[PDB]
Amino acid sequence: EQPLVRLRGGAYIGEGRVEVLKNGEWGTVCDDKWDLVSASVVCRELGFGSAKEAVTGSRLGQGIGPIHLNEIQCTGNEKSIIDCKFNAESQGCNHEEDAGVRCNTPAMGLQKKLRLNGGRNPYEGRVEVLVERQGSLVWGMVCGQNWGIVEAMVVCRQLGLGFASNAFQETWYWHGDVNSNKVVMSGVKCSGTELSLAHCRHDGEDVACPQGGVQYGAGVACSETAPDLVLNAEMVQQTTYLEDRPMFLLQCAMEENCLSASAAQTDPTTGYRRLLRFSSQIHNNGQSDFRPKNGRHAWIWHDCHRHYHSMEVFTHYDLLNLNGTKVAEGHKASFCLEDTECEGDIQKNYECANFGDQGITMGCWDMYRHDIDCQWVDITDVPPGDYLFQVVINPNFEVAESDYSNNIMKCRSRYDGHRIWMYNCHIGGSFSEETEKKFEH
Ligand SMILES: *[C@@H]1O[C@H](CO)[C@@H](O)[C@H](O)[C@H]1NC(C)=O
Ligand SMILES: [Ca+2]
Ligand SMILES: [Zn+2]
Repeated sequence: EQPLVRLRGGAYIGEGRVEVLKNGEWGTVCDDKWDLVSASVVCRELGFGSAKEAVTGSRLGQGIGPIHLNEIQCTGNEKSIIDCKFNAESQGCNHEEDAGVRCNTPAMGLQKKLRLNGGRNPYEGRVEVLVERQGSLVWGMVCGQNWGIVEAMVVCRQLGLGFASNAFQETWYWHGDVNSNKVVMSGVKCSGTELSLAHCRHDGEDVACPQGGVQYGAGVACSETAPDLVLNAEMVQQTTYLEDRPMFLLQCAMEENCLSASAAQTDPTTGYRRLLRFSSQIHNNGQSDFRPKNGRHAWIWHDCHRHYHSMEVFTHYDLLNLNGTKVAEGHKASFCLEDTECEGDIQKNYECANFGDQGITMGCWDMYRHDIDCQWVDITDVPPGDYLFQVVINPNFEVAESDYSNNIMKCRSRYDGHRIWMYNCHIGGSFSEETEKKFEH
């Protein structure tokens, strides 16, 4: 069956921004006359107790797109928040008033088979797991090989410390209490939704770990907040065009690797690249600032843009066959991360200009306009046809977010050979499943 309401953002199951399925599109509810009784109608609909809290003002993060409901006024007797009386004009409403709930839910009371060990912070440590070894109950560690944010998220969730902020593959700097210095779990990969590290895929007590620095064990760092990046779909829709650019203006772009491979043999003096340009306006809609993983030492000067780029692979840009295999070669752009404009009265902070600190503030967005170099897919080699355009933000889960189900954007693309039409542009998971089907057929 298809649910008509869901929670996004927010760390604990049963907590988050209320979003509702209306006209095949998910969309938020404005917080005017948001009340506890209505809130607890969504808590009951999702099968938890009832609202501790009727959260207002997007405190658990913002949405983008349609604000569907407004001034909800449930009686308390409705089987679903889509039955309560509501005011359908949200015009005075924006996405700093997206409502949210904190439902009463059971806490699985205490954790005894998993712990964080070492470190001065309750919120971080090497992750250790209780096992049985030769009769004794001992604490061992987890293989660090391919230990990422997603697994880290499952640990922090299981331990009740909110989100993951970091994951570590090799930890040698953490002391703690006596262990066994022996890897005890390994090969762990989590989907993200698991309720305990052990419920992810892992090999069992046959714990193949490599021999190296990854044998010390994975650690996490957890936080009660996290950023949430979203691409602005309406805008790649409004800003898309073709340009065939003489090669003599793409000298910079060539060396910074912004062209597909055929460009090597394209005539500098006389040649084209056909460039599908567009604007990437990435919002930070989560609960804290988005920040690059590394400090200044790792940032790399972008010759074309003439500023430092703190994230070497911020996006995947691709044009795809309808089956899903790339028809273009696509690109892995790198990004200066700054606040170009903010919502409402929020104050711009991060700036790239003078080796400035980089990041995207809560409530702001970072816009890489269509005319800037590398905002394209090179399409010189691509024949006319019926394709899917896709943009993935933060594609390798390199920096922690409160939601990765929204980091993908797809448009249907009809290419004449002479012009292109981008339509049905949207954030994956913003449509109903049936409707998400009709967009590929
Ligand atoms: C679909 O992808 C497959 C790759 O297995 C490719 O062979 C085929 O040409 C694609 N279909 C079309 C018509 O683009
Ligand atoms: Ca996101
Ligand atoms: Zn840049």
